[PDB]
Amino acid sequence: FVNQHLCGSHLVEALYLVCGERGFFYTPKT
Amino acid sequence: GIVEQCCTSICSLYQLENYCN
Repeated sequence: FVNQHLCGSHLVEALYLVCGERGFFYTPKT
Repeated sequence: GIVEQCCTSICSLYQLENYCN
């Protein structure tokens, strides 16, 4: 848990840096 | 999958790790 302004840009660059684009979710289907 | 997004619950990075690890 952090105290920053993390609203998408970083949760995206971070989840992707940790997963390596292996079966995760958040692929905005509109 | 799991929840959390933007800083709605516990805005964590360790929680983003849960996605693959």
